[PDB]
Amino acid sequence: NDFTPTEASTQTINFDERSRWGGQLKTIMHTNMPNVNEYMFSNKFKARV
Amino acid sequence: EGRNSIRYSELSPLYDTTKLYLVDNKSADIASLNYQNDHSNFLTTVVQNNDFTPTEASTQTINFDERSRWGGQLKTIMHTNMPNVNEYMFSNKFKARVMVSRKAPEKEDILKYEWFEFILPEGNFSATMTIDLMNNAIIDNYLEIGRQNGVLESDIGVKFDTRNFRLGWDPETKLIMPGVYTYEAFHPDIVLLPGCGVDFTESRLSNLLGIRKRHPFQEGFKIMYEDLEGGNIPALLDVTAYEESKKELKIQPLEKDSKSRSYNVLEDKINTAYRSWYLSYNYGNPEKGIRSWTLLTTSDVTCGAEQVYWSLPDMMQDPVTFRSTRQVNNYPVVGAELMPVFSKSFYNEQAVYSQQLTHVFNRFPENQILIRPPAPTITTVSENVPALTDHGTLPLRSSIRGVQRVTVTDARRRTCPYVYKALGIVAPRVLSSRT
Amino acid sequence: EGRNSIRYSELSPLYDTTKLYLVDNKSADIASLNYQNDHSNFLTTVVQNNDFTPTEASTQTINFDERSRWGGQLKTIMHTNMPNVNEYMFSNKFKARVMVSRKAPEKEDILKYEWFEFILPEGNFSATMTIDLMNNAIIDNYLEIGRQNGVLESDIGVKFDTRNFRLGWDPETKLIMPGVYTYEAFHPDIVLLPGCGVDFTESRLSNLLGIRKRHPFQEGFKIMYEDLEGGNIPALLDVTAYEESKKELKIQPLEKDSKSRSYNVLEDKINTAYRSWYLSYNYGNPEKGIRSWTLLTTSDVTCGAEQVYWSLPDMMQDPVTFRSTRQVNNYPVVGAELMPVFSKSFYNEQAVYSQQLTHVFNRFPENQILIRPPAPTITTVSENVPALTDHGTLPLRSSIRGVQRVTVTDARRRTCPYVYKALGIVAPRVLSSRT
Repeated sequence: NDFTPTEASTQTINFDERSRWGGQLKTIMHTNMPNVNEYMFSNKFKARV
Repeated sequence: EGRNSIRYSELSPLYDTTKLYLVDNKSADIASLNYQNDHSNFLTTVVQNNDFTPTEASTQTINFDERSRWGGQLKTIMHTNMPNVNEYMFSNKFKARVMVSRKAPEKEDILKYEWFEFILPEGNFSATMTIDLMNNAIIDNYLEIGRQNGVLESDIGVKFDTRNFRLGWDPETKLIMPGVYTYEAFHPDIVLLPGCGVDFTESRLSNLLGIRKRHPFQEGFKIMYEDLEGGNIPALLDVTAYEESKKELKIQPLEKDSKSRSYNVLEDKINTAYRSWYLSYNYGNPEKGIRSWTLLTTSDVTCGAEQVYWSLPDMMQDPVTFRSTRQVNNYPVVGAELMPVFSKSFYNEQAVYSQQLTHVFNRFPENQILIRPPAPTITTVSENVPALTDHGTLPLRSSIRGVQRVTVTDARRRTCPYVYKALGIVAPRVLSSRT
Repeated sequence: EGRNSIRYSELSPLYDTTKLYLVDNKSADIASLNYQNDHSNFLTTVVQNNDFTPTEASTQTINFDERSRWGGQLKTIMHTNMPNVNEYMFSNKFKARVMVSRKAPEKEDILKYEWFEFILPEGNFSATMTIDLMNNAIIDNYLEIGRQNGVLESDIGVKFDTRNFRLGWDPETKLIMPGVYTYEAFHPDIVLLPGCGVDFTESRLSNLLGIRKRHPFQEGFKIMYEDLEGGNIPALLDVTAYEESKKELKIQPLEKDSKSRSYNVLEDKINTAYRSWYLSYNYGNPEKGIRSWTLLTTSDVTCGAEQVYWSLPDMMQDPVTFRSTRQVNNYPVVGAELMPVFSKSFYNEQAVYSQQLTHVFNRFPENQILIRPPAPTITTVSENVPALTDHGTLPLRSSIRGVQRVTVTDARRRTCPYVYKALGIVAPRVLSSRT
């Protein structure tokens, strides 16, 4: 918060060459989707009558 | 040798020293880069080529040879135009408590009082004209409010003067024997009536008046009538009814000035109700008196010396303890200087006193307390002088972009609008190795 | 290389030179650190961060790399406001022995004498106004005591003048032929009567008067009537009763000034009892006379040049022979300078002499000895000029705390209350190795 995000976009973090680096990744995620919806194709079917 | 090259991107390399120029009035930069800024926060090109527009120059670089540590000697030219009195420096305002609404009961002449916070014009003035404007600022509010209510001309509340009201004070008569006060200027002074006062907090004109505090770092500055113990102005002698016994002694004071204007004489016939700062400072009790917490000094028409800070945050490395940022509020500092402001003095013969027309700065010519103050024989005025300054050598950045930001700030970290010239010259040299 | 790093406690290290600033008007320091001190003994932060309060900064450190010896070039800015006449510098007092109680016997008019130690007001004045105030200081005590007893106006005892009382002195008449003394100023002068004297010990106004000692380092300075052998002022000619024989010679002196005031003429008719310093210095016996132990010099309106001492006892190492201490009485000295005080001169045409009203500085206008002195054609006045000073390079301490003490002192090791600006800049560089 001395820098705006635009200004931050030009900045860099530099991991020392002469070494190969790796990163362990952890994630948190939380959803809200309903059972029946159009996105997942779960509100339609066909029938001959 | 070897670790001393200076390389532009397509031209012959130089070696071991050059110059860099930071001028502010190149046409191409006037047109494109600088449209919404001023001479104190500007943006210039370090490339002098005119094969390239400044936009194109912004992508170019000057490269000082790694394997060496470089430093730059900095010289500056600066010229200003600021007036003595202005709003930017808080030098055109002050506060005062005065009287309003002198009406009779329904004991004797109940009175109301309040503060008003006056303002005066803007310009570059001597230290005599300033006093006159400060008096007119009060007379105008008098004509605005107190004239239409029941306040009189003999009871105003505040005046600024230059006289010593104790010369000619035989200590058997206990009065002013010539029947008139001395028309000579010694040092400026405040005079007050009961229930009134002055406040120079968030102001600067106290330095012009030569009044200062013994502990400047506390809160602020306020003088009231109840702090001037010992500064009562003595009354005059009644010379008009004096020769009638001298042609067996008639020693009474005066009361009026031939215009039905009271002198605020007290129940006794030795002194008046007007108090004064100079008298209480010189003649009153030094322990239990205002001398214990105030101080007499010379008048400074410049209204205080103040410093400036230079910043070049794309060429120089940040000095110790400074953070890197991109806010104009706090860039890093590469040099400090004083405002190029100086007092100059002049002799004022005048050979003529008490000229009297109805001049606006002498509205009350008959009264010896409300008369226009006398002028000093030494006049003082502020002037701007161009400043040539060497700031020493600072470390440089290894790579230098073609477009640079130049900034000048005041103590409170605000850009000064009264800079209209700012030139910069930088001379790089090797300082050490990194091998 | 390697032994050239500059490390703050959490930020990128610099190398081989930086700057440090020592300003006195940062808001956070005004509020907290500096509440009971002034601009000459103040306390400031060397950290410019505003993530930290100054209290928090006091625990932080700047660390200059051990394995090297560092030194700092010091530059200073300073601006003052002190008046010419003041109590701080012992420039508003002097002593004089005068006469009181002229009563007849019960042989001729027994007389008493004593010392009084006068005082005069405070302000910044020219060298003419100062003389007038010094005269009024004596006239006031006259009106206080001697007027009510039997002392007359023709026998005061002391006066300060500027005239040469020997022009127009035909050595056949042995008197002043024009019947009047020359109204031109040459150099200031003391005039005395018997039994009276002046003492400028523990005072400074002797330098304003241009009178000095040939051996200044002894005890003090005292002039008495019995040391002015040869300075008797000649009497005037009686022109009033001169044309009665010239229309056979009438050459008598005058006795009165048309106001029943004796000239203190002696038994002979060639000279008076008033003595004078200038006459005894120029016309008397140079061996057995006051010229043997006094000296004539120019007037110095500044009342003497005096030096100041800077101290920074948390940044610099102590120079040789100085002890380490924490008393404001004697800190170590890092720089010496002169008070920024300068005389300025002006021309005074005036084209008008002997104006005569009953002006307070001319109470005795008819008498040619007690008349107001004439003014020089060259006026002189004191002024304050800001001082820019380089003090050289001094050794630094390896570790520097974030809060620093800044002190200015006079010769007698007292803080000057007439400093209202003090800026400091320090530029560290490597001087040697310790490896």
